[PDB]
Amino acid sequence: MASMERFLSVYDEVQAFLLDQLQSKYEIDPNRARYLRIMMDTTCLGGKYFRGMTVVNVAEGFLAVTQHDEATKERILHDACVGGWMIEFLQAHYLVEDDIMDGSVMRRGKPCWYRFPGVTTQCAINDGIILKSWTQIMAWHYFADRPFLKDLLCLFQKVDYATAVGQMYDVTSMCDSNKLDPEVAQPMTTDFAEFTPAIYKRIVKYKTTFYTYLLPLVMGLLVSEAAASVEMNLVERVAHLIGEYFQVQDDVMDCFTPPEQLGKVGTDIEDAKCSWLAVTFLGKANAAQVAEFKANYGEKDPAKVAVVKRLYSKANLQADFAAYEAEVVREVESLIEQLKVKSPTFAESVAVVWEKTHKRK
Amino acid sequence: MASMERFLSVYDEVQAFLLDQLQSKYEIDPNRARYLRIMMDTTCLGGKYFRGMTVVNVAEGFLAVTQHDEATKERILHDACVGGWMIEFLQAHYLVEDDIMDGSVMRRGKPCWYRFPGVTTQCAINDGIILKSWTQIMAWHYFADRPFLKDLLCLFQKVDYATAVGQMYDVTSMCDSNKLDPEVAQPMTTDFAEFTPAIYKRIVKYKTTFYTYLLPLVMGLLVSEAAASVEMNLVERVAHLIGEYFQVQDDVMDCFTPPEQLGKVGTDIEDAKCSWLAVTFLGKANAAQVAEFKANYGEKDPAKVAVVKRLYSKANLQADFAAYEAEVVREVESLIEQLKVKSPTFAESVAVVWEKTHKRK
Repeated sequence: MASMERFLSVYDEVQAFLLDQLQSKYEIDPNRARYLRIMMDTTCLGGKYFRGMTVVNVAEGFLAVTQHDEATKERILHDACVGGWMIEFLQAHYLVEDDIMDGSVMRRGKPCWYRFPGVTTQCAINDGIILKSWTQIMAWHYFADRPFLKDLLCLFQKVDYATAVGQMYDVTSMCDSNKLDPEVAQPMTTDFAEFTPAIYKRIVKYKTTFYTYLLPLVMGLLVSEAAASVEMNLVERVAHLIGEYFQVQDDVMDCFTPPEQLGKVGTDIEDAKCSWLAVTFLGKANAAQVAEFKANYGEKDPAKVAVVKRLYSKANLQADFAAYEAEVVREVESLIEQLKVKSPTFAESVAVVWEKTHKRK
Repeated sequence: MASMERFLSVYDEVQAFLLDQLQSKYEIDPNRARYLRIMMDTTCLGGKYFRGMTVVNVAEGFLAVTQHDEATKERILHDACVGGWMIEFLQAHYLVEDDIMDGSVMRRGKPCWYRFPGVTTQCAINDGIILKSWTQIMAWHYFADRPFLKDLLCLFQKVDYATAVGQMYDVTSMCDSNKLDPEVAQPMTTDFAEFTPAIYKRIVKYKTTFYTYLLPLVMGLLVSEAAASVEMNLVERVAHLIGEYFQVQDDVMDCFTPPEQLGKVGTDIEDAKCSWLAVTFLGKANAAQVAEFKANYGEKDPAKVAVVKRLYSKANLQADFAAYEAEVVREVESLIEQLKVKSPTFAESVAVVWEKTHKRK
């Protein structure tokens, strides 16, 4: 079967396993099982599955050049699909909780989960907790007998933690660090001195690149029993580089992509986020432009938001993005060439991951 | 050293390890490290530590009757303390998130963490996520070389999941199950048909007894390498029985203990909770009393709350609690006697756990 068709078929298996176990072992009633089935579908389905499919594609790459019985090929592909769904459910956890934390309105053209009438924040926070718990149930059940169980659970934990630390970096990025204090309401920065490329890169590395690129690539290696055959330092470097580019694209779209295509109204300017646009603007602005940015950034007022978008457009940030992109292309191609020394098959899988990232909306 | 003094000394070690690792590996700055140190202290410290100390006390029981080098005794006690803090941090996670979900105001005589001025819900949800992530960092770091690492992580996962499922049961306990639907705002039950002893027992079993009694008892066995020497079915039965009694006490206190001693204003009546008081009242009320309960339960109106408390007091629920308590005493003593067949030392540790539970405020 097609890779995507296999991946979706495994979702139905995993869902049935989880819901059946709730019935047979957790005394759940049919109505609460239905609620959790709808929660799972609403929070986990409807994206592109590019993180989960990366696991599948990495595993497929090794299958083509490794001797295995057919039953083993089937096992490895099934494991890759389960591992991919672990990552999709982890993402679902962070989207549910982040939408609540940020007071977001829409996601993927539908209301955020907590805004469903029969959900509310009281249930949704716990639903997000359940989503991540399900990732561990998946691993312990499907990978019980597997040699990679330990390495996989350890990796998953370290990526989850990095991601939570990254979320802290992200939601506090508009405060001055020396003013951060649980006892004192956090004021927005006035000098924007911490809107720098290095600080931006730190925020992005932790908040998205570990779970969006490092985890799928390494999980693909683990379920293929192929990790020792690659230079892990290169995998890390290329995952963090591609992941940063992915987030830069997302930052630009938040500001300039029509809500109909974005699936939501972007509010990064109102929210005073340390976006690639803001950092890059401050890296080329003159004094008057900096002063105007400061007078308008981080406020809900639509007229102030429009002033910021006008500053961005007059600053020709398309040129900086093209320069950024060209440099990422250079560096990603270089890392792919290095991966070929030990792992020509894995290097090609990374080249496919990059092409998919580069060529996306 | 005293058991409690050892336990508290290990907190300072674990905290230093976690914060140092954030600095050396996660690029954290001193101000965000300070924020997380204060978060850890505020959310994890200040209780009685009875869950974490159960691990220590179970381990101490086996040390007294098992041959070990001194360095091994020290290792086992240190492991018991780390394991106990895993449970305390897990509880801290659920209290942070539950206080947000429930819109709680106070906890332990201080504002709930999310209500600190420099925290807010946007940070607090993620802080609670970090708290549980720290439990896994603890285990993978301190128990890296240990034979019980796998069993311990597996147990912890299954207890965490059970607890999240229990929270779902708890916060939906005032809905009619057949009306539960993400698309429809959930109305409060009018017939209270699901306020039964069996349904109450299910809610309580999952929402608190796994992490409050099962996890500390079994973790004590695991770090002592003593689990195979007990009948696990009895451990489960006694953990769920003592844990239910613990929660019944908490339900009664929510209604009748002065806020100054409770550390908060209890709102179970306003929140329409399936409390032991409500279930037991409905198990002895006449028709007129049931009708009055229905007309007043689950509403913020202080006059309606006072009507419910008056119905409870006129129903002489002290007599039902004394009868409940007497029956728990019978059953707990019976299970302790059964535990003596294989595990006289562990049975005594359970007897101490029970005495502490029974004799508490």
